[PDB]
Amino acid sequence: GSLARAGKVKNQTPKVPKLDKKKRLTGRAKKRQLYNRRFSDNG
Amino acid sequence: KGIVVEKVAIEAKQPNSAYRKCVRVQLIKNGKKITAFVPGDGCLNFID
Amino acid sequence: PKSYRNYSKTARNPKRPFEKERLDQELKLIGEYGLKNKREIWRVQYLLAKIRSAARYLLTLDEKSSKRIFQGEALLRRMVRQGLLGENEEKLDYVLGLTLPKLLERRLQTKVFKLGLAKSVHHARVLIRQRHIRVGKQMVDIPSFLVRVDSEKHIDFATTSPFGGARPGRVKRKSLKKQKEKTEA
Amino acid sequence: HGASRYKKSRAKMRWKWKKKRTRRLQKKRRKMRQRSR
RNA sequence: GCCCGGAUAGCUCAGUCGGUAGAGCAGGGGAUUGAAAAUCCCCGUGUCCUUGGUUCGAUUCCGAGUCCGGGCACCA
RNA sequence: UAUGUUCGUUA
RNA sequence: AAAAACCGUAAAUCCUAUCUUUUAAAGGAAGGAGAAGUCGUAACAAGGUUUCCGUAGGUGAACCUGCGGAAGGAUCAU
RNA sequence: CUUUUGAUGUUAGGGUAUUGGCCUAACAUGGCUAUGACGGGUAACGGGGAAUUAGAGUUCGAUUCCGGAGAGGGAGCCUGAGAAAUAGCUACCACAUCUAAGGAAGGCAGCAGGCGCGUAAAUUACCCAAUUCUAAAGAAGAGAGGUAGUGACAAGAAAUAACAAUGCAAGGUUUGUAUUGGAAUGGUGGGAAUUUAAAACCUUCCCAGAGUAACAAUUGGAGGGCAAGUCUGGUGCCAGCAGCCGCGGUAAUUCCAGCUCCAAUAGCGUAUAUUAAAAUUGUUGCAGUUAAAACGCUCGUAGUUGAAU
Repeated sequence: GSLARAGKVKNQTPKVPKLDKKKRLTGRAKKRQLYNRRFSDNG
Repeated sequence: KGIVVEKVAIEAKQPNSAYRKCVRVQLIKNGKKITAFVPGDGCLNFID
Repeated sequence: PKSYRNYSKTARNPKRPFEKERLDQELKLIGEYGLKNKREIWRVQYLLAKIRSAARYLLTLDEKSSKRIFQGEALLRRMVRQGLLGENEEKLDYVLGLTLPKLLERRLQTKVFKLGLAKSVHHARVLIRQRHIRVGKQMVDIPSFLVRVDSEKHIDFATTSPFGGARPGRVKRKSLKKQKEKTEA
Repeated sequence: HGASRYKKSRAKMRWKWKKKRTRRLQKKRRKMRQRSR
């Protein structure tokens, strides 16, 4: 008889939006930036 | 595929402490009574 | 009823999906050859596994066996046609030594980038996609077109590409300036 | 179950008495079945 | 079908030869604990089954109904 | 070689 | 050609029997699972009567006792 | 176990297209079986084959081809070279249609399509152009078959950019890196060639047609296994997560969110089954004093194995 609090934290979590950001890069071009970043700057 | 008969909170094991939300389902294929866990936070309210 | 034409899988998932030392090697290779996905390197190593399996089976057969001294030169001449083996490589023992980079160097995009035409392997990939490349009387828009030793000499720009002798520049760009010019004149 | 009955490594009921109790219960069940059938 | 008995909290039970209505459990707040059990404090909740009469006043004394339950039975 | 029981649950 | 009979092929229905599968049931009696019940203290230390086996009887319960075994014993030993 | 009721065989015959207990008459008592007969189960049509395979194996095969069987369940029969035929007939059983009530007619496990069932499966389309069959054989037919429709069952290729200049960083005037700003190109629409039985798709050609290339990639995770946060809020043994170990009572790296990151990618999860993993079914190749497991002991048939010459 204590199921009335089903999903309480979903209800009381504050809602925030996903903001604007920038379009993410996909495909071969996506692999470009993950590949190139790990030798040049670091050292 | 079954028909929901009732909703029941089931006690968790001893080391844990929770009230898992389950539904008693009568299967339409044979008529057996099973207990199905309802995954999700507010998903018990989503099923009448 | 059912169609009689075949179909096969050309890639095998690697198993053990989170080997760091495998993921790093495979990303190095992906980036340095500018290819779109690791499924592509999986296809290439599936191929290489097929060639290696055939070769390894042949080495168990003794020399001057008919099966070996038929399929060995069949495979060897096929390999030299693909160019993976040179004149300095002659036996069945060297097909076992082929590697993923020397298999990837025969892709169209790597060959064209090496020959010039494109200043980057990614530029070459996108250019073959935009169909500006010809392998001799026949234009290809397949970046993974494996080049044979009788094709690199006749890789060059396609005859319908704007860089190959077709329509020179942007039509709207070449029209707006001339309209402004006639209006001023 | 097998030859590793008893073996009280786990602090359980003594196997000899558990066997005795099961035998008593089997005797009662057999008598009940004889009475019914 | 007469002969008896009880109806008291949300459940279960006690009441100077009428005057006050009470314990346990359910029940919130507590006190204790790292937490929780157990324990201990205090809340709350009732025409004392329903009607009628007796009375200055009735849960109590009557009378009846209702439900549920303990003892009835005629000859040869 | 008299008797001498028990220690709630979790972490 | 109707129609009939007789051997045969023989559906189908009924009765009986057997088997297989599923299932009801007063009552009885197990097992498992419960976060925290009552009773004792059986085992692990020589666990306070060494433990255990087979067997038989007895007791609220764990269990106790007899006979014959084992050490997995608390003894590798005048 | 089989054997009255044909079981095994002999002899004679009947029957057949032919041999045969296939059936009949007489006769004899045979036939099979622990090398598993007779039974029971199969959510069992068999094979070619499929998945997984280092090698052995294990599991699957309703389904392209072959063989078998069936046309609601049985049985019977005509024609015919060929059928115990079923878009042939006869009857019963179960369903079920029309009826003027007397009587008629039925068989989608063919192609579509409908109900039901269920976790579970497409159009009541176009055509004989190809393949091939039947015919009185070019010319007609063919839901055979082909064509398209639906179609993230599987399978293959492959977009979601690429490039040049300055700021910034690393370094001895080389790489990465936000601004600009011009080229390239599909996706899209329109027309055409062509394709096609006709049409569609593909391919090719001409017009417009990409800057937030809004023509905007997702799925599932971030404690360990296992790649990736001791970041910020909320909840506070609740809600919830969690395959397993575990997390959650105020600092939650695990819940609910935001940001970031990781993984695979037009694909990514989940359930069940199955293979490897599993040398945890072991022939290769396990284990048996104490982890599970040497029969109390000996004899002994089958079986398995067996000196040298």
